[PDB]
Amino acid sequence: ELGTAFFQQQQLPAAMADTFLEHLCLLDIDSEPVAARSTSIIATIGPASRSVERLKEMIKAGMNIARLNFSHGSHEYHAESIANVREAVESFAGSPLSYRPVAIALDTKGPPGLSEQDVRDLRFGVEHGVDIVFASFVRKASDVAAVRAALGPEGHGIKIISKIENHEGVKRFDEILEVSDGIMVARGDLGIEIPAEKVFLAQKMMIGRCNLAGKPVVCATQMLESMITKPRPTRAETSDVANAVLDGADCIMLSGETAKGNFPVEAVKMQHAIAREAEAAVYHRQLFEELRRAAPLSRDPTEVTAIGAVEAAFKCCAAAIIVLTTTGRSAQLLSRYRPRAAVIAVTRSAQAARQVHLCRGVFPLLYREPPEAIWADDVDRRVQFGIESGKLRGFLRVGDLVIVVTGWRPGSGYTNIMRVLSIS
Amino acid sequence: GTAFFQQQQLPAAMADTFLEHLCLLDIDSEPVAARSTSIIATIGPASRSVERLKEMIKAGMNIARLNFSHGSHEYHAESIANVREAVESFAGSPLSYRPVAIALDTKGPGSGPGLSEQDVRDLRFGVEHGVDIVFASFVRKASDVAAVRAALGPEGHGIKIISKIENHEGVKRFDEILEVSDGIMVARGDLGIEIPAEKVFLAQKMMIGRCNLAGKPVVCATQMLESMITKPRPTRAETSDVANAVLDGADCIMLSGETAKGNFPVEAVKMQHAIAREAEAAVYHRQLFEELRRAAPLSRDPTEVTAIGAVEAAFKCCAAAIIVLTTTGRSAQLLSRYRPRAAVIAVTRSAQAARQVHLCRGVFPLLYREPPEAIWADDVDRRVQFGIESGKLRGFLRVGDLVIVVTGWRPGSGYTNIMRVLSIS
Amino acid sequence: RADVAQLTQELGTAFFQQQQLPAAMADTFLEHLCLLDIDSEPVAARSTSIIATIGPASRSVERLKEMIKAGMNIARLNFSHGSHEYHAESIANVREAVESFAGSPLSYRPVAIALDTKGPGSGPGLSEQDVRDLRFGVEHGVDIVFASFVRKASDVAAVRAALGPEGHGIKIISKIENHEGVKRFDEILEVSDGIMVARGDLGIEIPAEKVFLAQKMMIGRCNLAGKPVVCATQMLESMITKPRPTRAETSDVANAVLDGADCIMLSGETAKGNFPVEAVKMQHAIAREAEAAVYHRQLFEELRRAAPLSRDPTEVTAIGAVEAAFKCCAAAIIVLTTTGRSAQLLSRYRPRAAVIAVTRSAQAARQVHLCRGVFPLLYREPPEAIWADDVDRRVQFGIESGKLRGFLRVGDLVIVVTGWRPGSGYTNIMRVLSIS
Amino acid sequence: QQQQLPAAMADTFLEHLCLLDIDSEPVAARSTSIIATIGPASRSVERLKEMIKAGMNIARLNFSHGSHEYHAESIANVREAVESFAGSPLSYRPVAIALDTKGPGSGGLSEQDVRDLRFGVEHGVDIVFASFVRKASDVAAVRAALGPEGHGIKIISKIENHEGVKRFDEILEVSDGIMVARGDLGIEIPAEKVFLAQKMMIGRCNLAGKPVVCATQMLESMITKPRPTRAETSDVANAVLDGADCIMLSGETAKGNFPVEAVKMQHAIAREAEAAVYHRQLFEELRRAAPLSRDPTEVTAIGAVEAAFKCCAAAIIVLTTTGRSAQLLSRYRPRAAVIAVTRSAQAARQVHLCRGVFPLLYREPPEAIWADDVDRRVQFGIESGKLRGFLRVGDLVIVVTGWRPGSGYTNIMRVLSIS
Ligand SMILES: O=C(O)CCNS(=O)(=O)c1cc2c(c(O)c1O)C(=O)c1ccccc1C2=O
Ligand SMILES: O=C(O)CCNS(=O)(=O)c1cc2c(c(O)c1O)C(=O)c1ccccc1C2=O
Ligand SMILES: O=C(O)CCNS(=O)(=O)c1cc2c(c(O)c1O)C(=O)c1ccccc1C2=O
Ligand SMILES: O=P(O)(O)OC[C@H]1O[C@](O)(COP(=O)(O)O)[C@@H](O)[C@@H]1O
Ligand SMILES: O=P(O)(O)OC[C@H]1O[C@](O)(COP(=O)(O)O)[C@@H](O)[C@@H]1O
Ligand SMILES: O=P(O)(O)OC[C@H]1O[C@](O)(COP(=O)(O)O)[C@@H](O)[C@@H]1O
Ligand SMILES: O=P(O)(O)OC[C@H]1O[C@](O)(COP(=O)(O)O)[C@@H](O)[C@@H]1O
Ligand SMILES: O=C([O-])C(=O)[O-]
Ligand SMILES: O=C([O-])C(=O)[O-]
Ligand SMILES: O=C([O-])C(=O)[O-]
Ligand SMILES: O=C([O-])C(=O)[O-]
Ligand SMILES: [K+]
Ligand SMILES: [K+]
Ligand SMILES: [K+]
Ligand SMILES: [K+]
Ligand SMILES: [Mg+2]
Ligand SMILES: [Mg+2]
Ligand SMILES: [Mg+2]
Ligand SMILES: [Mg+2]
Repeated sequence: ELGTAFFQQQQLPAAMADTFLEHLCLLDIDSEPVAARSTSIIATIGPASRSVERLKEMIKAGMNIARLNFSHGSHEYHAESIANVREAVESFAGSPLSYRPVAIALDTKGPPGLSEQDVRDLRFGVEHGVDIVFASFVRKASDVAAVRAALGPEGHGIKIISKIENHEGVKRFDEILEVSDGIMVARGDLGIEIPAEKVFLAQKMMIGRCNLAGKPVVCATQMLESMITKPRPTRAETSDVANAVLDGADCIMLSGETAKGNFPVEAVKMQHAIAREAEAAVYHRQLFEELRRAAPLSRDPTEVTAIGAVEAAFKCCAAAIIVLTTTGRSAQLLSRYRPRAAVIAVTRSAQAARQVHLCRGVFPLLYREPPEAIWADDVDRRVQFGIESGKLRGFLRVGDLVIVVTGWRPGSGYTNIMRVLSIS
Repeated sequence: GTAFFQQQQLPAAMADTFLEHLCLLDIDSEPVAARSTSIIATIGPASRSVERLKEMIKAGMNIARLNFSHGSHEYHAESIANVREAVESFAGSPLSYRPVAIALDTKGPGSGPGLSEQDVRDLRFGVEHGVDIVFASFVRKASDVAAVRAALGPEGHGIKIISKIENHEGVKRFDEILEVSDGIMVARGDLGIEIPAEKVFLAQKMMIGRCNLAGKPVVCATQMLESMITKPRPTRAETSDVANAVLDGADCIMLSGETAKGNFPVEAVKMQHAIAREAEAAVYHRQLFEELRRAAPLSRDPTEVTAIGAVEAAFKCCAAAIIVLTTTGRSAQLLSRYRPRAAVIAVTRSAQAARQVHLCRGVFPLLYREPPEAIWADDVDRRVQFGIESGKLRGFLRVGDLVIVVTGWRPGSGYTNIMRVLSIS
Repeated sequence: RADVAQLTQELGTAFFQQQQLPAAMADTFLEHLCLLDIDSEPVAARSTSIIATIGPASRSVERLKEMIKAGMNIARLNFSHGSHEYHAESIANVREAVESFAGSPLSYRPVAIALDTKGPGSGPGLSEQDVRDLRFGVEHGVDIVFASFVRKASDVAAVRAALGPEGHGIKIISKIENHEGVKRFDEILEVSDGIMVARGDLGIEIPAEKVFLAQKMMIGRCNLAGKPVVCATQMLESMITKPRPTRAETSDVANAVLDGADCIMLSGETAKGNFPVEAVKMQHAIAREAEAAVYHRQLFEELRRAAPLSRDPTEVTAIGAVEAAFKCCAAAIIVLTTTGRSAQLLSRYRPRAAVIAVTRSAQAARQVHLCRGVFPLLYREPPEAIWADDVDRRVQFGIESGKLRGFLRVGDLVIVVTGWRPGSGYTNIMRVLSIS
Repeated sequence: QQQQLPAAMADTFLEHLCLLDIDSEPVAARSTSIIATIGPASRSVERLKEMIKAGMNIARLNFSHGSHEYHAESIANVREAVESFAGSPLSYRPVAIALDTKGPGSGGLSEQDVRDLRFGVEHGVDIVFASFVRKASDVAAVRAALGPEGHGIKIISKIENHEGVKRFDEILEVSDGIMVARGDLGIEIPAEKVFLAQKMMIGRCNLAGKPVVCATQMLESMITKPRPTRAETSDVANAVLDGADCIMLSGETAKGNFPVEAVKMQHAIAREAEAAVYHRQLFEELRRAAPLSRDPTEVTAIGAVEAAFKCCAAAIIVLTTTGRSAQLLSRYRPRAAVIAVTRSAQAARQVHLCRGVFPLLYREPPEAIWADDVDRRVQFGIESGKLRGFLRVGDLVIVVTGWRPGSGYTNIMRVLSIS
């Protein structure tokens, strides 16, 4: 069977509670997290975190997305930081147990509309193959359309994460989210534009609306601020990280902590440690019930398969949901239901593998084998690749149950199958 | 379309509370889904003619009950032959053929402590004549079920045992009886004489709730449409009783004197069909599905895991049906236990499984008669297509509908593990 | 366990095994059903009123005394049959049987008198026979009118006009008997005092298999509105000739109570049947079992969630009193009322505690039988010089009568609902009292 | 539209979060008490007057620092600042005095703690924040050191290590309340686990109906900066959303450059966070988990809170001798302010430990007839309520009183229309 020890770990006694109050009362500091950390860490790359050797330590510590702030530096400076990130990432390609995709995100300087510097920085992003744009001071839907147009003929696959930094962006949130790939709660400017005591309301509202929409949301700025000069964070800082994860954030971010601080690697390690504890403390029973109740009926087979797979994973405490995805969409639709099971996304697209770090609980595996002539064999090889990588990484063991999500024919947009396998 | 959301009590289905769900029930909201609660009709002088049996099958009879408290082995053998003749008269059109189970209802222990010698002989008769189900009278403890199982011998291992709870001891030892039984019958006739009449509804509701929690079939029986033995229309209490048995969660409803000896056997079957269909649409699935999931324990069985995923998927897209391939009926039973609003169309080659799955609410059995294709994946597809073609002919499905298809990874029973979202073309 | 552990130690495990209390503590409706126990005996007084139709089999004073002791709370006179002279004699016999118990005020049981109209027939509105029967009702001091075939709001206005200026106090319960009445339900309920789900005609006017939907919908809407709802016709039909009912009949009575009906009715079962007293006894027995089986945890939660916010102090006091009664497993809620309204507002929240309504109005004492769980006590003493002392005497009358009738025991907690000044409409106080 | 009422009406917690509005202004009085540590930066009578106006409800004296003479002078300055507002009885704000012990250090009750606890009794302190409580016998030792004269002093056990967290239930059982002392807890257990201990202890205290304080580094950067970090405002808001009855300032008020601004910031955040509480789920869960009871004060409290929610009552006015009737109302977390009218100056100060309890110290002449005396204490609550902005003409209030004088007899709830 599973054993009594299994049910004492990852806050499983608190998970079985009948009320949110009882769930809190059952949280246990001795109940150790077992699942892989699912909230991605975005680290801003700057003077303190630029070297290839330092970047290798940040990747090992848990950095999933490298942020380049175009409010500072230059094209030449950021291109060198990007090259160093890619060199550090590819230094682990020799071993399957250490290689991890790392997304590259460009954060714009900001604005009467799209600034000349933003047009040129967005063009630099397309030319350097960036995965994501964190668009500063998005105030309305037309600001997103301008960023989308500036991404030109080659950059339509780049994700646009609109940064909400002022009163107008909060008030026009629904129209901005509708046309964006996701949102960043940019608390630095938000805390100066609106009263500081109201930022938590904007953060919780935007995270809840993004969770309802199934779109990624980033919590940002001053999460571990004191760690710019101190080796350990304050009590308010660790609670801020934990509460951003409990709020429903897909990603958490470090700015000055990694760009200029004295402890960049330790700041990444601290966010990794807290996120893992907070993810186990999520009250999935109410969260899943409310996400299902609020999500409308759907005739899209990817959406229908995703909810069935997440329900199946909860039923058997599945060690993972393995999904085949080319664009990342099938993995994103699983992630929106917040399964406790890790979502292992097997893809041939290097860009999709980097971009899916935006979605909580998605573990990308880039697959490079040549295509099989028999499509069903190519699918089976990718599914077994997900299982063998899962075994190698500690996600899975023989005897475990996994949920497998595929489609009936090749090409993006046909996901319609959920299977229960049993690991051999 | 807007019309879709006005039918089958869908406005009441979207309510946030059970009280508001009741307030939104609409007598003009017509039922669309096929009737999912099976009807058991007791065979007798009123329902023994082969031609009358054909009318009862068309009216909705799913299970024919043989009451061994009346008549000899020669009488029951003739009843079996007549039922089979009426059932097989429709086998020439495989897309519309309806299997009908045959249940043997034992005489019982009488004044004895356990299995009577007449019951031993009747049970052996049942095995020799290939009955599908045994309704075991006056089950008081787990050893009564073991005795019935032993009397069926090695040749009757596939026969379902439905324990009839008819007295105080059976109600008190319910948990141990349900554990070893395939299902239960709330036998209200004797129960209403053995315990105070005003307490029977508590025993009925409790046993139906516990069977629903266990995922095992439960039958509500006796005097449901009693006045229809002599009158063409039932009383207001009788229609209410049928509707409330379905709302309680009964998998099956039964007719005794109404079909065995009365003057309106076909009309009694038609009345139970009409009421059950209305009551099934009035079920508050939002609370029911939530509570069945919450109470059901975690499972490592792939059939169980696939079943809950398929039911969740069916609710998400308002699937017209869940088509499942099954050898023993188990994969269909595990879908049924989650009470989907979507019809569970079970395709099987086992004639016995097709008859027995009528015990599970919402399971529509289709008996597949074609010999196996050389390529197993093609044989599976042909059976799924047979489910689709039968569903289109019977009115379950139309082009454009979404259906959930439940299959397994290898031949043989026990390997269901796949759920697939399919658009009907 | 922790939510009931201290009270289980104080009241004992036997207390928590009775009146379906294990099923009452369940966290889901499914678990509540699984925990229903035929060995869990009902303890509370029967709260769903029984309406018995008075006719040839139940007319004599001696027979009526047996029916009052068996549990009849409302006597129905069907003006579709008999005559003015016949029904006046039945009414006099009912009053004689009722007043035979008036010698002991601390046990006297009021019985309401209801007139059921013949109806409009093939006409579009109020018939001439109904005008005469309604005038008879006012002249004979009837408490309630069961108005046949109500199809729209103007039908109830016509009944109200026919009762004249002297019948303003008479309750109008509109009978819903056809498709139009069901479709125009909301406008009818708005102007009526309550509703009767008259299933006999309803089962002929709409498909028989749809009556349960109309019954459950109308009971739910009346529960939401806080207005009385009666379930009627063929509930124990076979008992017209047999001494025991069918399994569908007991189920029907139990399910009408579980649906939320305030009253249940007997027609031919008491008017002409061989076993009128046994039919009343059977409805009494089933209703007590079914009331205990109600899942109060979900019901109370849903009644609060659906009921809008209120600035009426009687309404605010009523929900606070019902919440307080549930918190301590109160034996009873004693309320002082002039019109019955404060008791009706307590009843709408469906407390498990009996609502003992102390009133000086003989008519209000009879009419409150329409509201589930209201036990009327007619106070006959002249007013004390100091109003606060008069209030206290009335509360003590409720306590002493409660102890004498078996509702209250020493050590019990009772909730007492009173107002801040004399006259109807000023209830605003809730008190927790320990019985000594 | 105000006080996050659109988010309050939501059918799910997720929809409640989606409906939170930065333009929906808080209207209710700030419910979560602020504990400020008094030290070099906040000692003067003039500075203490500004801290009282900014919202300080409890003055903490940390006996790990200073001396008996130093802390006695701080206490005298607190009392002088508090009494400077006594000339207007309808607006006077009581302020509690809390002694935080040095602790056991090496190893039961230290000899320094015995002397400091004696000092506390002699100086009439209201509360003891007992450091490093790891078992029930630590609480008994503190209680014994307070002697027969300190029977009325509240003991709030500070949970600062692994043992205190593991033996939480036995500690809470014998304590008046708890302090989640995150400074030591954050080095005694892994820093990334403190939030689990905080949320668990707050939840268990809420279930028990006993006060819980969130403490340490809440607005840390404000020791040198005029504005806090984004993590610090979030931390204050989340402690209130977690269910904390009190929030605390240590170095921020004891030695920092912006003590008054730190108090103002905690006041501003707490008020916003209290309106963002999802009362629909919270009341339902507290009401479901609170055990059945035959105690009339407990029965009246749930009836009164239910009644207040039904009519959107502006306040629940309660008469209390010890603070207990107000504490039992507070445990159900009403949105309505609990205005507690008491003659006990000590109970008025101590009741700041319970969220949403606004103490009014009654100093009007006694009425000859007890029923009239009760009525004038109720009218005093109404007049103070109107002057402070809690109540207006036309509002509905719930009034909670007892049937006889003396503590322990609360059994009446009344619905009253203002003016
Ligand atoms: O708004 C602010 O002032 C805070 C910005 N927070 S940050 O995005 O993490 C940030 C980014 C950067 C730096 C920071 O110290 C810093 O803190 C640099 O010194 C720097 C120097 C030269 C080239 C590039 C960088 C650079 O990219
Ligand atoms: O027709 C219907 O659907 C209603 C019948 N159900 S009843 O209202 O209870 C009912 C009422 C009555 C009778 C009934 O047999 C009867 O059954 C009488 O014989 C009778 C005889 C003489 C005077 C008066 C009555 C009299 O009032
Ligand atoms: O970090 C800790 O270990 C706790 C310190 N946080 S505190 O309790 O608020 C605190 C308290 C005090 C001081 C602080 O600077 C301080 O910060 C003093 O300078 C001081 C000087 C002279 C007499 C008394 C005090 C005095 O009481
Ligand atoms: O998430 P996406 O981008 O829609 O991709 C999902 C697709 O992946 C598959 O599972 C496998 O497709 P490929 O063989 O083309 O990679 C498809 O059946 C399904 O449509
Ligand atoms: O419900 P059961 O009895 O377990 O049968 C389900 C079985 O039916 C199938 O779908 C088809 O099997 P067969 O081809 O042997 O009929 C299997 O893959 C699966 O194991
Ligand atoms: O339920 P009703 O009709 O409003 O009557 C309640 C009234 O009864 C009382 O309790 C007593 O009033 P009386 O003294 O006039 O009988 C009033 O204080 C209260 O307003
Ligand atoms: O909250 P506590 O300490 O029990 O005090 C409540 C007490 O206060 C009162 O309302 C007023 O009593 P006093 O007149 O003695 O102040 C009592 O009736 C009640 O018992
Ligand atoms: O731009 C940002 O990241 C901010 O303002 O927090
Ligand atoms: O045997 C039966 O069916 C009964 O007693 O109801
Ligand atoms: O009128 C009635 O009572 C009926 O039709 O049921
Ligand atoms: O003593 C304290 O307050 C601490 O350690 O946080
Ligand atoms: K920027
Ligand atoms: K039999
Ligand atoms: K009539
Ligand atoms: K200290
Ligand atoms: Mg910014
Ligand atoms: Mg029998
Ligand atoms: Mg009629
Ligand atoms: Mg400490």
